[PDB]
Amino acid sequence: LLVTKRDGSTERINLDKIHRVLDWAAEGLHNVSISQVELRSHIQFYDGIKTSDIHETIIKAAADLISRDAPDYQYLAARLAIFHLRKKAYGQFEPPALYDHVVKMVEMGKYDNHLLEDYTEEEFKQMDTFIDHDRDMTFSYAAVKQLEG
Amino acid sequence: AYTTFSQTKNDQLKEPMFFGQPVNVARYDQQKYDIFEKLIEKQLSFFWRPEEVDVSRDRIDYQALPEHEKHIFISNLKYQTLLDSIQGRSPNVALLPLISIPELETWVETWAFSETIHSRSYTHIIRNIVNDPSVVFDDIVTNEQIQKRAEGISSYYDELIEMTSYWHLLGEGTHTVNGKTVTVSLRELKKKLYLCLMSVNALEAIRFYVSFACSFAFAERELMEGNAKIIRLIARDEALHLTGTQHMLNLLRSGADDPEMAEIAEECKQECYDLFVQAAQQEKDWADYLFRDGSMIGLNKDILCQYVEYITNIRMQAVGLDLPFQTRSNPIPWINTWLVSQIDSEVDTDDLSNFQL
Amino acid sequence: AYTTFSQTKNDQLKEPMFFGQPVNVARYDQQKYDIFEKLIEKQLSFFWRPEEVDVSRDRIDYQALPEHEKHIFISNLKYQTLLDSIQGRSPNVALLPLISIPELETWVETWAFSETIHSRSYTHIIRNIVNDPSVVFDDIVTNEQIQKRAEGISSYYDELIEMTSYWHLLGEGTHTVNGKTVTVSLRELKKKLYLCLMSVNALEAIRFYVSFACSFAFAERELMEGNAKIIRLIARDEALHLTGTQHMLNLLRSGADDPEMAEIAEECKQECYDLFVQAAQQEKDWADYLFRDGSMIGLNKDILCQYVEYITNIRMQAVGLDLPFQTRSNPIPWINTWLVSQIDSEVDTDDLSNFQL
Ligand SMILES: Nc1ncnc2c1ncn2[C@H]1C[C@H](O)[C@@H](COP(=O)(O)OP(=O)(O)O)O1
Ligand SMILES: [Mg+2]
Repeated sequence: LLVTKRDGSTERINLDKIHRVLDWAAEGLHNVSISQVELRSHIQFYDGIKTSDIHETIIKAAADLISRDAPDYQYLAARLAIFHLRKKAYGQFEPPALYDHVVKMVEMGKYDNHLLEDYTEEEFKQMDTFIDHDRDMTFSYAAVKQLEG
Repeated sequence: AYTTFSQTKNDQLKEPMFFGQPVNVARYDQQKYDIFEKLIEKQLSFFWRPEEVDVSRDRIDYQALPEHEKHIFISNLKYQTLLDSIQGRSPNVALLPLISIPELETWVETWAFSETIHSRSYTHIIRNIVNDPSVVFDDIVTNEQIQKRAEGISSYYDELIEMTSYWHLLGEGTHTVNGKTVTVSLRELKKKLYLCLMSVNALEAIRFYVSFACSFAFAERELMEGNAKIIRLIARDEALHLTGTQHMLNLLRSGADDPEMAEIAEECKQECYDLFVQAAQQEKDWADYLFRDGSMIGLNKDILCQYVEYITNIRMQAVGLDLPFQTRSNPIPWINTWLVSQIDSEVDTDDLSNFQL
Repeated sequence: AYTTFSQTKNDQLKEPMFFGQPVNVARYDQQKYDIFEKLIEKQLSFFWRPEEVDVSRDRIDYQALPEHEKHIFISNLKYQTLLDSIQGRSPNVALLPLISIPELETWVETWAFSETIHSRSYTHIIRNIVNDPSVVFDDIVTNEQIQKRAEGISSYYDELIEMTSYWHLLGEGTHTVNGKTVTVSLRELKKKLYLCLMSVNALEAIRFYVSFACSFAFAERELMEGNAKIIRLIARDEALHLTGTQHMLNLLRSGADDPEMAEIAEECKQECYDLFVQAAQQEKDWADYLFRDGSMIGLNKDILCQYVEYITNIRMQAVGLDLPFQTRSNPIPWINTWLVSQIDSEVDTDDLSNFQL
């Protein structure tokens, strides 16, 4: 069977790619289950299934496992959703430079053009040192969905 | 020597669980340990037959599985078939010549019988998912990954029978058999029983529950659902079984039944610990063989090995042994599903007037 | 030596019933003798529990009985309790270490298990008619007329077990055990097995049916009908049991299963005849104790003894033994109910004219 990657290409279905991601999002968390997320996903595989739809399903599954007995699913579902939202905007996990991004966004009319008028490339690169993108790993799932939504 | 009906009238309430006077009259109006009478009544109420479960839809599910998942399922089935094959005969052969109270003798015979229903249900599942059941059955005896643990498990059973036979034929003491010296120690016989019960406890409370994870992990994917119904019925019996061996081990270890037995329990505390630890490592290596060609949605080597460490700590603590693994949360919580089965309008202004704004 | 899981991969279809390789894998997709697989399925379908039977009206009926009819019933009950107490454990202890085909091993465990329900049902009946069941149970061991009969049945069981232990520990041949010479003959062990099965056949096909007459004779008078319901369920099981021992004995005797066994069967044919005749002779003596204080409507010492002679001829002929008693019609035919389940007006004058007076 074949899945459809984010970049359009296709490769043989490999569940280890899913174990890797979930093991990552559950690392450090207490009383979470990789097996639970995969099974509660009830992910229906078909030939050519998009790898993006696969990830959104395991996000919903991990998000609905938030309970009193297992509170840390709020961070498992958040880390999965941040990972999904990173790919949605950049095509990768690593965010670009603040300047390269603002230039592209101001050019698309999605940002205000005053950003380039008030801050220089030397200043933008100085604020990219202020940024700590690992603070995306301190959100709860409800926080990430309000960001995305 | 063992007698099927001892002539001496003994108060069955004062007899020990094992090695006392062989039971004569089977009465169920009183018990020394009522745990076994409750287990009989509960096992009798759980009575099921394999044919009463629809497993015909599982053939489609099985053939649709990937080839490495056919391997996972069919290997866990051969191992199950082997385990409950030993469990079919052995509790009767190894324990009946030693039991000295009626409520425990009947329980062991009810326990062993319920295992034969499990053996029959494995025949039911096999003939309903594969084309030639002979392929599955004939592989169980020759298969290396099973045979290694099969001969290890049966040894504790075989040795208890053998020592029991010498204890009946010759009696306690030092003897001579065809130029060779043979010493029959009742204390060593009590030791071989305790070690056997510990091995049986790990068989039914760890080894089988590791297998239950594989049977139910397919059911969590709505696959092999006829099997799962049968395995779920088995797990309900298998819960009663390990409880029996638990109460036996604890009654022996606490010295309630036999004061000498409490001493023997402490001399074996190291052997029993290594016995359980060996079982957990064997099931981990078994998991390494199950997923060697790939994993499935919800189950891999790591997940299953975590359950091995999880369930092992629980079982060993229940029999008073130190925990060999780190404290861990349940790595497959989904398995527990299967293992345990207009406004009052009136106003009072005077009451409101009692108020200063 | 006996092993709970034999290492050898053997064609279980070609093994003999007994003394072959101990069974390893319990499979039920094939049988050498399908009689035992059919016996298993039928015994599993007859599964009943004693508590599901209404016996509350039996307390009043029993206490209303005359003193001598209380004696008949409670004595026939104690004898039943003793017989199915032996039958609960003995087929497991005496036959399981010897069986070498799986369908027979599982049948013996199913057979023995169904006997444990009988033992539980006797406890159910006893505790529902008497005030202190301890009085009834404690008499079984001390009563002279019952304890005497226990030694006759258990001897064939005990002797087979002991010889079985020597054959497992030492093997066949001449040995020396603590200054004594001990010769272990497999032909003598096969001889001890056959004689034991003959005694069990006489127990289940003659001795118990003598008891069935007493339980049902009270029911024909609409008394103790809760007991009768249970005894009828037991008799339905007891029909399967004697069928099992019949097929074992006949397969052995014909040499079909073991050619050597056909020879041994003829050497015992006189022992087996005297074994059955003695059993019938013993039940007659038992009838004398039931009616020593008086008889009841429909049953006395003579009536029951005629049934002993009647039922003995049937069973002995079924196992290839000569008939010891005279041919007789069934003296209690009622027992078989319990053991098995506008004128047409037209006239034709022309046709009448075709007639000469
Ligand atoms: N061959 C495959 N089969 C099944 N799932 C896969 C897969 N490759 C990746 N995935 C999973 C892992 C991720 O949780 C999810 C998408 O993550 P990603 O790394 O952004 O996608 P991709 O690797 O397709 O670019 O899909
Ligand atoms: Mg990827």
